[PDB]
Amino acid sequence: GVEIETISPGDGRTFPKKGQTCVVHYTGMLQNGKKFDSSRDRNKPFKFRIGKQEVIKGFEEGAAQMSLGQRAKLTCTPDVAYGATGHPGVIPPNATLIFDVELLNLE
Repeated sequence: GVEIETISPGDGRTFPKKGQTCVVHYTGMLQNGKKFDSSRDRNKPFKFRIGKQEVIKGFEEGAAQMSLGQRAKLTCTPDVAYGATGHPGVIPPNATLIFDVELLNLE
């Protein structure tokens, strides 16, 4: 389950498609918890493509549901990111995930 809560500005029309490499300034957040990940810190804005299952399932569906210049607000369920396993030391099992996502892409 991906729930988009959009900070408006941008275009609203340029949607990501297959075979397109897109550029995202992400910033993670734990529900009732601190930060755990940020692309703003390294300033390397995480170039990745669509449809190769490189990212987790919750981040993948919210990427296509944005457009150029926009700023969404993800809410990833535990069963789509890590909630059974949990990433060791970084993500606990049965975790609900929040992401500050900006789509400033190409292609």
